[PDB]
Amino acid sequence: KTGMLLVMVSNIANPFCAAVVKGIEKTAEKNGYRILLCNTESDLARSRSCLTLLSGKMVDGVITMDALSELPELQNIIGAFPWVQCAEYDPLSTVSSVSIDDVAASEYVVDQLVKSGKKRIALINHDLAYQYAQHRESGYLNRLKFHGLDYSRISYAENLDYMAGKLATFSLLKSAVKPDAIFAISDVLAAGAIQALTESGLSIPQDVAVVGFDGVDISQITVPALTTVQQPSEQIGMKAVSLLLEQIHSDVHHLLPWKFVRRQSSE
Amino acid sequence: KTGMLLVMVSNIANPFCAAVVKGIEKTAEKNGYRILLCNTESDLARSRSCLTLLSGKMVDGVITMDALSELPELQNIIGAFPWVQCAEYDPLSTVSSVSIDDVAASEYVVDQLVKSGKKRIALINHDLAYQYAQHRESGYLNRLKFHGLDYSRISYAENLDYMAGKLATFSLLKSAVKPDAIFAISDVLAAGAIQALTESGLSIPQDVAVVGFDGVDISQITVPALTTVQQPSEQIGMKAVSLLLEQIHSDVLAKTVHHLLPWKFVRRQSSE
Ligand SMILES: [Cl-]
Repeated sequence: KTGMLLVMVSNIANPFCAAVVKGIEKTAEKNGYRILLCNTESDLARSRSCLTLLSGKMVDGVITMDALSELPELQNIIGAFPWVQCAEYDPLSTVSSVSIDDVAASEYVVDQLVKSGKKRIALINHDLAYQYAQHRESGYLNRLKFHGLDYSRISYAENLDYMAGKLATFSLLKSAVKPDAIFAISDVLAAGAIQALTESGLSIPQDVAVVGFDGVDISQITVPALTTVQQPSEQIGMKAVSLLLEQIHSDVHHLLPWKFVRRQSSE
Repeated sequence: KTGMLLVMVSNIANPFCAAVVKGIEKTAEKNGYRILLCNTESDLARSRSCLTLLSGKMVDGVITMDALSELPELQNIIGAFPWVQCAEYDPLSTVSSVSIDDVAASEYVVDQLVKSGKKRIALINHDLAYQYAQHRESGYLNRLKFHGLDYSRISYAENLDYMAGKLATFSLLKSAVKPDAIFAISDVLAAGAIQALTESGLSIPQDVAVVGFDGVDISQITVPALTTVQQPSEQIGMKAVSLLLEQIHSDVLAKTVHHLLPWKFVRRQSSE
């Protein structure tokens, strides 16, 4: 009845979010909706504020990209109002969602690194409030144990910006035992790694391979170009709206396929 | 008790917007406000729609980063509601604004390229509905004529992304006379110019210099690092809120003001 949807975004400065929002705006407008965004950064104080649009009767449905951490409380506020969780969701909950299989993806990256002769794979992680951070860290650890590797180092980036990945990398290079590959949970973090490696005069991938995650345009801009896990980000957004519309017209955790895109930073 | 403010964003995928939003949020949230965004992209139907929040009393004021020419189309909806324009500059407009001086920055860009010996400077422009894109184009064309340069050329990126930059660049290289320098209206487009230039085997700056605009992180990621016009992007958003708060505040009758914040030409390897 209002012709408006609310989108809670985790980080508008994350280019993954921007590509997912583009897909959401496309499907919403194809279906006669317009979209309002809240840059929540999974801060329930901002969420509580923007959700007054439900009770204010200003929107017909909600899509969230907020951290798993926040989802139980969001459920208390949102209740049965149309809702889809997008990229970030709770697989134990009854709320409809769409994402990829993060665990499968990070396991495949580690397997490819191992198959290529790398043994000392470090992870650059971000905020464990997010289930996708949790999953990618489990997939990583899963395959280190499997292949029987004994190096394991995870560096937690504070911000999702290149400088965070860069300093994470210098941090990893400080040890006696240095990685021979760095898997970053985002392409922005990985571009920062590539820059630290380069200023350190390490060849990529001959000294240290780098693999990122998401397949956003930065992965094509970096030298060397960045091997990454490409999400179908735009379609994630489109499918979130399609699932939402189904609740709006009434009265599943959907997984879309990812692709490993092999580039020079790993080959 | 906590209010909300509406931001009408010109392109949520433009890292300059994200930087202005960041400053908006910092100032707003110290003053008891949270922020709602609309990715309006100077689409009038989108703008009209998100502006029902003002009428509906869900937000206390609007900061717009849309094309300047949208202002008169919305004046009837906004009336006396608190209203501030970012990144467009018209001192005859009655809507208070905060931005840089685009004409002075772009002429300065051209003067620096000409000082360094460049004589065929091209422009990658994007969406001319924005007055800043018009001013950067005039500033570029007038300053070439001012230096008596014979070469002029402009190629228009359809989207704001690196591929659009790269395509604009291939188009400028496909010509009788090639540029010896490329000035882009955003660092995003310039990163694509650097990519096409490199894949074409041109040396930067030796064969073709590149200059961008805005001073966003991509400009520190490209190889060579990207000479650019650095905007104080966060300060633009914080100031926009400050101006919006004078309007909201009961004890001041706010007047029109058009703040110009300083830009800086930041020299990197892509031009030096
Ligand atoms: Cl950027």
